[PDB]
Amino acid sequence: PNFSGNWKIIRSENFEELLKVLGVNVMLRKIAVAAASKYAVEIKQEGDTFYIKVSTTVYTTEINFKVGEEFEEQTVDGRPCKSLVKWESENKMVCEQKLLKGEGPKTSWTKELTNDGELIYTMTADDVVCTQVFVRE
Repeated sequence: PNFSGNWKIIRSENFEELLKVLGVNVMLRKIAVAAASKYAVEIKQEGDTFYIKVSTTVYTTEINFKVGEEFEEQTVDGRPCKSLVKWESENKMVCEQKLLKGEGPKTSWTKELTNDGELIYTMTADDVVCTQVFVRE
């Protein structure tokens, strides 16, 4: 497959429940949900190498990685972590994360290209999975 493209969000589910696990107070959670409802994903994929830019109205971040090679990013709620992406099938990848300091919930994320042309992104913290769905722009 090829994940490359400009992706716009059409669904975002269980995001407040995720942020609750991470301690975020309710008012910041509501404002974060609103921000998540808007955001966009740009992917450039060359073989097993990915460049991913995620942006909302006032914030943007770039993620660079090669499948199977450890890299550093930040957890969903902002703490720096070591990450490692592996394929689970032709069109889906899974990222496991480990905190660089302290402890927290077990966090991870997945990205999947469906046969109907959707991009599905999930973020997990313990038992709580947030699911977001995108379509090409």
